[PDB]
Amino acid sequence: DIQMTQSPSSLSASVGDRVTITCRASQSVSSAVAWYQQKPGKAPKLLIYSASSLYSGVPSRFSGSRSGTDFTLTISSLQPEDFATYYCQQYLYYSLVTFGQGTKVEIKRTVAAPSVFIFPPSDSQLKSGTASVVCLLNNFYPREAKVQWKVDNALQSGNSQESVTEQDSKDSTYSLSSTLTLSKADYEKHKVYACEVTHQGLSSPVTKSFNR
Amino acid sequence: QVQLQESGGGLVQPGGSLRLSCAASGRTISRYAMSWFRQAPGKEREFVAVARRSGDGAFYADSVQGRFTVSRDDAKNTVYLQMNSLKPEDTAVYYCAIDSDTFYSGSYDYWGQGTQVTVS
Amino acid sequence: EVQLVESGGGLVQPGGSLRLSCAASGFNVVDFSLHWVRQAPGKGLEWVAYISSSSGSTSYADSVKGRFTISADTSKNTAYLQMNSLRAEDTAVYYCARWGYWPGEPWWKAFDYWGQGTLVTVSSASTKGPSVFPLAPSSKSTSGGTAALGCLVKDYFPEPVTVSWNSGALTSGVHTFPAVLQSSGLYSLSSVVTVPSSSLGTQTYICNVNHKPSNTKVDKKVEPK
Amino acid sequence: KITSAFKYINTVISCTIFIVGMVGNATLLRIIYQNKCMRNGPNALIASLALGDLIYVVIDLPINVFKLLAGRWPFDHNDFGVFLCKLFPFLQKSSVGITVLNLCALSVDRYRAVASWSGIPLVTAIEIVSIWILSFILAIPEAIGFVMVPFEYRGEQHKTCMLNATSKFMEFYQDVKDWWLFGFYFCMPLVCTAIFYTLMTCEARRQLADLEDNWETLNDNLKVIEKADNAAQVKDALTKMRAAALDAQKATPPDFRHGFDILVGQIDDALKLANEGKVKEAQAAAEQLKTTRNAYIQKYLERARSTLKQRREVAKTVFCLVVIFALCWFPLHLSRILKKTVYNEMDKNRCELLSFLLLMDYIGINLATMNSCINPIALYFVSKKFKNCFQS
Ligand SMILES: COC(c1ccccc1)(c1ccccc1)[C@H](Oc1nc(C)cc(C)n1)C(=O)O
Repeated sequence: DIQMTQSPSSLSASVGDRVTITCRASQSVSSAVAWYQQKPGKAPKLLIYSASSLYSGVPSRFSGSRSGTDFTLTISSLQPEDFATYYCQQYLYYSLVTFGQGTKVEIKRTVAAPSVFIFPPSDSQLKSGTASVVCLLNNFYPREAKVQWKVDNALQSGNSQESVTEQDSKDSTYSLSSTLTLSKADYEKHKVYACEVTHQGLSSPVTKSFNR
Repeated sequence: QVQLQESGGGLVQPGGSLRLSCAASGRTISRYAMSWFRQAPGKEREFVAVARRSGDGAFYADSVQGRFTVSRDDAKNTVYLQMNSLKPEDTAVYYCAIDSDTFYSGSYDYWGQGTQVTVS
Repeated sequence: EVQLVESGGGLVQPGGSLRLSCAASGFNVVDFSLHWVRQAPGKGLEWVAYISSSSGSTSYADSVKGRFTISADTSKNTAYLQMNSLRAEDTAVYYCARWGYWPGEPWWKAFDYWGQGTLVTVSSASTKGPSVFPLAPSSKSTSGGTAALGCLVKDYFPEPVTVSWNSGALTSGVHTFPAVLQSSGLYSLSSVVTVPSSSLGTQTYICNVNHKPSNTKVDKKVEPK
Repeated sequence: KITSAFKYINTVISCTIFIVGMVGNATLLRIIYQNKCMRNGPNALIASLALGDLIYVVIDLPINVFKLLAGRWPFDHNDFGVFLCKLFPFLQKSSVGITVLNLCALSVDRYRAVASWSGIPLVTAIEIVSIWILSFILAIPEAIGFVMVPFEYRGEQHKTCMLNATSKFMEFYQDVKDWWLFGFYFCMPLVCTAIFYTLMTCEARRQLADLEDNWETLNDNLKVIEKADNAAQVKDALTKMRAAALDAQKATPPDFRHGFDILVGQIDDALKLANEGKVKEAQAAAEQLKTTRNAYIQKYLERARSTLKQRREVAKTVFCLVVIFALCWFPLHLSRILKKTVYNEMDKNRCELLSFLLLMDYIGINLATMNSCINPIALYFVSKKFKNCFQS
């Protein structure tokens, strides 16, 4: 009950900008709403309470505002210490407490296309009986990208686990790798392996293939 | 089927300013992202600028950083580029395009007819 | 200042039981209530349970109702949470927060001091040594340019995984990935190095992964395909 | 042509204005500082506005009637005699400026006080003195540019004081001054006041639209819990009750706060009882709220409402004077601006239009002068508070 919705899921902003996050409730809760800041691998800390109030130990750039059922958090100057995950909570009573989904704030840069450097599986994997067709996209921004798996010039579903890293401190870019572990029985039937890639920075989809 | 006939610009002197425009009818931009790809002579269309939905920001490319600006109106489904302080290397044919997904992943099935905007 | 410390977490089999301990220091438990909030890996925060030290009232959410029991001792100044019949999805990081009583300002400050977090994982697989696989790029792919060497790791079960390229010698421009869920237990992860030069001097690529609980250090010598 | 009967009626109305306004302003400034209860900000402003008229009337009116019915200006050949023509316009302009600025200040503070919902202060005295100084500063122009000129009635070298501009600034002022007068002394007092009145009318509806809603939601939630079959309905209604109590406690200004805290605590106790599943205990706890509701909340709601009844009463008294002053000063400007742009330079309607405009202006003078003595009458008939003091 009393669900809280956070408007921007992700937000790109550079140093010295103004950022605003909006929370919306489903019931007439009073000013009993609070905000929290969390860096990865740490317990969140309090920022604002009573929907407009500074907690002792936070910079004055943080501000909050109440208007009816909607609530707004504003940072006038986005100093290099404001890149974390922000959370939004209502506490009308002890037992009934719900949280928002959270918002992630990151840097803003230019656009780089994913420079695919494909690599085939080693012979030892198929000797053991389970190879892994794996493709890589390196140094792209923004995060969104699409890869569709294709074997023997034909698309296929399953065994399509993928992971994405976090923004490196070198140039604030991402990277992704897709793995296609397969058994010897189907790998020996398969001959061609091509991974088709698409990015918003790449006009046309490019694929690179290796034979077996 | 999304026509995006882009009018504006065409020729300018060095250090000038222009304002291109592409608009869509029957396919609102209110739920889609606008992209601008410059076709250079002999090279495939290169990304220049992009505009997300309302309030989601507008990324750019290193070729037009600060030199350009892209803003759109959802009431008429129109979008503009304001190029300032142009250099002679900008002579090419610009294209407008609309993505085919709601999560901005990679969709660029549509492509622009192409309007030549030279300089110098 | 007010301090809350959580302890008593570890890996258990499905259907097992566990007990925690949130100790409070610097303040009396009978002046501030205690709550437990759970965070799944990569998910949002959710409420679990609550105990008032003075009144004794305890409350639970529908996610842990019937399998979680929360209590406290004032003389020990420590709260405890007991889980029974744990499930695989239940794995998460638990925190123990505090909240003041109604009449006056301390109620308006909500959660002001948190604990530190205790990680609970539920699994059935047994610890086993990791298996390494060379992941060199093809000769045709990126011939002369940056070549994406890789070292694929599979079939392994430590928490604090350490994977080093060139046995830790290769550090410039490396990309190591978080472990993926894989299947039938265990995890999977890989690391890739740009290394634009294709010199035979650096063609060694002795990628070493470690499994501390199993005392298994596995090195892979990739072949420059 | 207008007969000397105009001169005689002008004399009679001037005498009437004197004999009425002198007494009225005397009683008003006697009462304002006689009573220990009628001392406050608005009353200090009204007292200043009232005193601004005695020093106008008791000096301007006698010389005005004498000059109106005599040979010429009194004391034609005197060093201080020429000072009379300097003093004559200065005092009137200062009086009108004081009145307009005081009405604007009344509108400003009337809007300010309503927003801050729940004996002259320093701010009021500072504003009063600042307005008094600014009126004279702005009206000096009229006292610097009035001079006497020669004329030859019955062969004499007599003097009559007209507007014979000397310095270039004086010519610039004479070239355009009617528009500046119209804008300053008729537009801004009739624009800012309307805006501030609208702002008030809007907020007051809001600062009271909510309170009624909160009271209604408490009562209807009580009605829901009095017949709640299961604990789910009890929790659902108690959540609304708690939200309403927390919202209403903020509106309450610093006794009542302790009662609101007690109500919130009792709602929490009922909710805690309902959580365990004891429906009957929850219903009993909700029923226990009758003691708190009819002991602290009822008196708070009663006083708050009736307090806002009084706040508006003053506002109506303040805003009656703006309308009265506007209706008094409109006709003169009407005959001053229609003889400028559509003026009868050569229009054939001079047989009819010219006489009508002449009469309109020559009665607008008297109507504008009547504004220096009507304020006691309007206050007596509309304030209903100064009425008691006047009766006593
Ligand atoms: C017609 O003479 C008046 C005057 C003023 C000062 C000295 C001599 C004569 C006058 C005298 C008596 C009553 C009314 C007006 C008149 O006053 C006036 N006051 C305001 C606020 C606006 C306008 C347009 N007029 C004027 O300034 O000419």
